[PDB]
Amino acid sequence: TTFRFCRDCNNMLYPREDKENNRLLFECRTCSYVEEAGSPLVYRHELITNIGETAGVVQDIGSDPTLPRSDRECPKCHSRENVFFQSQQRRKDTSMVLFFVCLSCSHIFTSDQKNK
Amino acid sequence: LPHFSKDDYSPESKGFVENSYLRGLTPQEFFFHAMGGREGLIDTAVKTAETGYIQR
Amino acid sequence: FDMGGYFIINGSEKVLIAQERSAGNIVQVFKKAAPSPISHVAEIRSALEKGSRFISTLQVKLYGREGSSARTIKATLPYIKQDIPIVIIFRALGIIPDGEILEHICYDVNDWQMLEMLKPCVEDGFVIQDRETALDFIGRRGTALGIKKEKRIQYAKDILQKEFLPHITQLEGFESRKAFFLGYMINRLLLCALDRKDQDDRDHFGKKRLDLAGPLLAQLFKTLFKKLTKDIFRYMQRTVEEAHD
Amino acid sequence: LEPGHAADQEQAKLIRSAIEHTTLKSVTIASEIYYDPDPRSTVIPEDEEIIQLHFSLLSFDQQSPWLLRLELDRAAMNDKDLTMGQVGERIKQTFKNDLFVIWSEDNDEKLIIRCRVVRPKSLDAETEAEEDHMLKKIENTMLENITLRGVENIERVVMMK
Amino acid sequence: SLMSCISVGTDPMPIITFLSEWGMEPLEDYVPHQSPDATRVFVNGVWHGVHRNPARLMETLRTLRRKGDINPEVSMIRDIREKELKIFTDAGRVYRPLFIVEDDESLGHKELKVRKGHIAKLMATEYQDIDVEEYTWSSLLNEGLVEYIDAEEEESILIAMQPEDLEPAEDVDPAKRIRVSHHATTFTHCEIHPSMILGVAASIIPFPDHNQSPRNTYQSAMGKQAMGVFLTN
Amino acid sequence: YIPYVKTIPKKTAIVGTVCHECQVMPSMNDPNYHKIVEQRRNIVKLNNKE
Amino acid sequence: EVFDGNDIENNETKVYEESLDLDLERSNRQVWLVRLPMFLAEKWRDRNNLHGQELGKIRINKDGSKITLLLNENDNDSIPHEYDLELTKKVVENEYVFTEQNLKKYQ
Amino acid sequence: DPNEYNEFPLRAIPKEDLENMRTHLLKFQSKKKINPVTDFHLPVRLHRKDTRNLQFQLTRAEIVQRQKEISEYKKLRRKTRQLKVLDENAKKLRFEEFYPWVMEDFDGYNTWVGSYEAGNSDSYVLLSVEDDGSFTMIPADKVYKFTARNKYATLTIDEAEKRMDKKSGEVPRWLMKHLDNIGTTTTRYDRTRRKLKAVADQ
Ligand SMILES: [Zn+2]
Ligand SMILES: [Zn+2]
Repeated sequence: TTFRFCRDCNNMLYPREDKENNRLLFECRTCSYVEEAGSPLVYRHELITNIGETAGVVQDIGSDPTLPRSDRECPKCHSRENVFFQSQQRRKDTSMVLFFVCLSCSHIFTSDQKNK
Repeated sequence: LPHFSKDDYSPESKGFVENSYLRGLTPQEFFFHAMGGREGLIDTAVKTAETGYIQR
Repeated sequence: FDMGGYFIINGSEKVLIAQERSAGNIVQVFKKAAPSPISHVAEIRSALEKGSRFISTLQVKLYGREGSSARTIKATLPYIKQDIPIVIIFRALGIIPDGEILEHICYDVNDWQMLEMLKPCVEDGFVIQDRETALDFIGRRGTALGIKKEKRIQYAKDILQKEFLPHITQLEGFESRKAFFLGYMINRLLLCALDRKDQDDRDHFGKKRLDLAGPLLAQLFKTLFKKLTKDIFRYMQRTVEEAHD
Repeated sequence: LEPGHAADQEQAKLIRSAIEHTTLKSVTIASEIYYDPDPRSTVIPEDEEIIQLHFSLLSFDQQSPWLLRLELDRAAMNDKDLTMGQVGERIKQTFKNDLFVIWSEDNDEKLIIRCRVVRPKSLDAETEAEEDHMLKKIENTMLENITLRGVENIERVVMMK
Repeated sequence: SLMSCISVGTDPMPIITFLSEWGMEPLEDYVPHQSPDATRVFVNGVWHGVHRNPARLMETLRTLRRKGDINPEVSMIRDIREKELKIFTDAGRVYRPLFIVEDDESLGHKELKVRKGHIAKLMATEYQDIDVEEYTWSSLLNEGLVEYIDAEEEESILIAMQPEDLEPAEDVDPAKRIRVSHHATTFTHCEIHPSMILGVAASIIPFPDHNQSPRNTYQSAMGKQAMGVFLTN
Repeated sequence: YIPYVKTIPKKTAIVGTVCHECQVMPSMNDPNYHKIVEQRRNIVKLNNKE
Repeated sequence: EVFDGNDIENNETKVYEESLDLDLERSNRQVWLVRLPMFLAEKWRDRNNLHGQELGKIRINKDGSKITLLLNENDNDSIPHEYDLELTKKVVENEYVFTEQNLKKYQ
Repeated sequence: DPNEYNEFPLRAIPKEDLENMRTHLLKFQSKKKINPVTDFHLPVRLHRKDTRNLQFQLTRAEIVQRQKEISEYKKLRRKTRQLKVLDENAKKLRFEEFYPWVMEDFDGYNTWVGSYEAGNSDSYVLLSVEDDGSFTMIPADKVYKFTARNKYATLTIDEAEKRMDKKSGEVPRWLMKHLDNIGTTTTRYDRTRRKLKAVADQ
């Protein structure tokens, strides 16, 4: 969705249409600053979303002693050490798919075999 | 409990008492069984009161 | 073999049973049932362990349900009688730019979902664009009726300084900390609203506190000593006025 | 079920689908608001074929440049036997003739519904500000208060023997 | 419980000063957009600032608490996933002690810091009363062999039930209980003894683990109505 | 406009513009190092109250 | 030091014998904003000190990227004589230093 | 060590000039580089004044023009009360910071209001680079965060609150631009420049 903020007063820009060119601009509601749009998308509602599945991954995730260890193979470095966890979204509609984080390259993969 | 790893769904992790009373319960099984018994006791008390009111 | 731990009052041994209470200065997010205009509420029972011993509760409510076309966030402040928009509170705290407000709330440049849910707040608080107007807007809502037209700004400032998040500080010159903490509360509330975290468990023993004979006698003695000092002042006034020794 | 078809499962599913209340919210993934200079060409690569087909085979001069896009789930529309024609006609009859909608066929790799609000002969300058806001409002209403098929106050139905 | 205790609370200002001097950036100049990796530092529920290396900060804090520079009752929790470091000093928190587990690469596997020499000195001090240098529970706490843990800090630790089988890296008597090893090599603490979860009344029941829990509750209630010798005076 | 604002004039002058923000940290390879470590440990170890 | 506001009567000419405008003459002066530890600040911010004595020296590498402070031997061998200046912000914007003094009230 | 490095003397600031003077930090809060030497319209005044109604206050240029045109034209209590103990330091801070710093340029193009920051008021220390290669040390006193005021013609409390009432009466999207076309709700800078130009044209 790429929200854009004003360049002069750091306020929030809003979409507007210019009929002279029949184009889309983003203008600030208080300072009169305009900028041509880059994409035609201005709104998105994600009723079924996968954002937050891997939230919480940090450079020191492996330092957590509570995370379970696994022997699965990371298919980018051929390593056997990794820490896996379930989806972090608490909605009662998600699958039990596991997400594995490699302790050698910090890569994240999944155990899904249906859609991947 | 603070003895298993995060996101553990095994029976021993979610409260399956494998042992019997004759053998004896391991500490985790003991705690889970105590939780169940507490549920039963609370149900007993509340249901006693409500049933008394209903009967009256 | 006697172990003590009790008091002897009028010859009867008395033991003070520990009292369990919910811990303070912790933000807790709760979900509300369907028959209500509030879906999620983030509450903090601001408490200070030393100096005044009074408790002030701050609540941030997300009005509207999942089927509504506009869900805004409103915060209830002490002695205001009404819930003020978070954007207006931020402007009164000194952050007029909407970009800076969203920086204080959301810490990721790609969390467009949370920014989308935050759009209504800035839309609602669009009219107010400066600290003086925000301060007077908050002030006139207060239940004082002594401030006529010019002390409104100072009254709102004093409220936001001494009665808003007192556990952080009560001295002038710490608006940034208050703004950051408010943004943290709103961020947690928005996470719960987006269903990325579950509502805080009220039975968690880590959020509970056990008050022993120490704190109980401490607060009782605080009250009694306040009464004693009041009586001393009353005697001083009486002697000075009625011309007594 | 009727005594003459109690043992049948296909008719059981038919009646269950005829009584269960399903809304577009249950068979859509996301809704988007797009800007298109004219109602004859598109910027989305995918809908280029759909617009060409429907426009070629068959008013459109006064269609608004703001477009409302719904992305529908085939896995959601296969759990309950639904086809794009029924939902398209449902949308077209919720608002009789005050907005134009096109829908891709089931054979398409992705399922998308495109809608455009049609403006009247009179030109309103004050409504331009809330044009997108009106689009979001109609999106919410068409997501919540639309009864594709079924009876009101019916959450879910389960077939048992 | 038998080994449960309630903290009396201390002053947080020294901890605030320590955090400030050890690299806790003030909250007045924290810009999230230019540092989307900092860990937020909380003290008694107050967001005091952010830190860039929470690993080193927590290591130093834990070492100080273990050796006795910071009051052991102070609770410290590091939420790695949430990028938060919470320090609690207020009174009223319930905690209990636990053994400390360290790598101890000498044996190649994690083991309890407490050793048989320590136990020998403890027992010597116990029996000399009925004169070697005093060696008490405070001595253990100051030597960092045991650590007080509250419910909040318990959220971020892994506890081994017993050192007999869970600590060693890894026929069976048919009468013995079926115990799950859990095959975990990341233990940070060990229970002193599970039998300490019970209370005063529940510690009189013999073999309570062979009983139904409601019977244990009934016995706990009734044992307070049994005749004995309440006092010698 | 408003005819009175009640200002408070004062003598002020700009005497520099900040260009670099520096943090002073004791060198890890200094012979007098680790004295500050003891002092900082004492900052928390010592208790003022009686 | 209270005084009128707009002052449309031109009272400043006689009330104050000095210019009331901000003096923008020394603004073109490089300044370093340095954060010191508690032990060093407790002796560098003292008012009963700072008589103009030499507190030490600054050593900067010719190629840059490393700056150090070398204090003199006046510390009483109680604190390190060598420190590192970590540049938290190589480029700093919108930061200035201004003074504040009273004005002459006569003539 | 070799002489590859560069060393400069570090000297203390004489205390004879540090008395009766306080050195503070000024921090402009904006995303664009601000330089009062070139960007501002000299002269510039930095004083203390009430910030209430900081939209209809006479500009310095307007006051000068007003002076010119004026010259041309003329050519019982309760006797017993309780006072609450309050720390002297805090009381002095409140009295001194009651009127925040205001920095206004000549034409009103820039008008900044400062707020006191207590997080790191004293921890900082200033090092001034003398014009000889040496450095001079000065302690810091206070930190002030300056924010711009009335740059895009902010509305008033009455109008804003009257516009917030009533669900159905939603705020128009481009109201600021539409009203700016009407001429009402302008800034001090524009209001002063237009009138000064109307005088200059004659
Ligand atoms: Zn703008
Ligand atoms: Zn890998």
